[PDB]
Amino acid sequence: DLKASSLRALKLMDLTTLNDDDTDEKVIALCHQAKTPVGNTAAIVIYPRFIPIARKTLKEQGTPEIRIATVTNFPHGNDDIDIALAETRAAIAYGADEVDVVFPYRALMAGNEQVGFDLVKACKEACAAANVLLKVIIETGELKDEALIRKASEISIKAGADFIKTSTGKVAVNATPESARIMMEVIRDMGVEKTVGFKPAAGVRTAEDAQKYLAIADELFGADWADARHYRFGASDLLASLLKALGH
Repeated sequence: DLKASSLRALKLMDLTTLNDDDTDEKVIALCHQAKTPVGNTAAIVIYPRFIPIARKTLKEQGTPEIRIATVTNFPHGNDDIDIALAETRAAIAYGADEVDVVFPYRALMAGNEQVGFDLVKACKEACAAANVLLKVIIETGELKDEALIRKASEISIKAGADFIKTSTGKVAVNATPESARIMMEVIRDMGVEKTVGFKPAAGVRTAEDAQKYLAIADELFGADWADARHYRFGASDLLASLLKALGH
């Protein structure tokens, strides 16, 4: 089953490079990696400044259907909506297909439930007006407590998140199977599985990991639920493991 799981995970991957030393050449190489011998990843994830050259690279290699995702309010998740919205508008103008925005998780931990709602909603409004999907990163490894993880997921969903995403990859603790279960249970309990996807990020490293995460989705929503609109692997390291499991 591991081989079948690995191809499924590959076709759901948000193949990521988000490094301080990123260059145009590193992003072009990433676009080439996204076109694998066994099929294409769902998307790439890059800083907003690399969207235009990534678009041309994906087009010229014959994979314009690989989506371009990016990050905003990132990685800090500050509570300044004007800044988060301006970055989101810039990402749209660069050409993003998808924006992964960081939820203001420290403000929620400090007792501000409203700002996360208002921030997600403002960014969702800009994205939806551009036919851009909005993922919300809640930073589970900083929230830590299950109740806060549920609360942040719930606020994000009510404010219009198209995906909820565990982590930035820029803190020590990122996706865990337990954090994934909690957030997917929020999707389940709210009844929003048709409109809200799930994205574990930065914690999924091996083909075995990816199978475990997809098993949670299959168990909660049925094996047909986890398609590209409802599940992605945010990963900068996993692709080589999945290709190894597939004999490539």
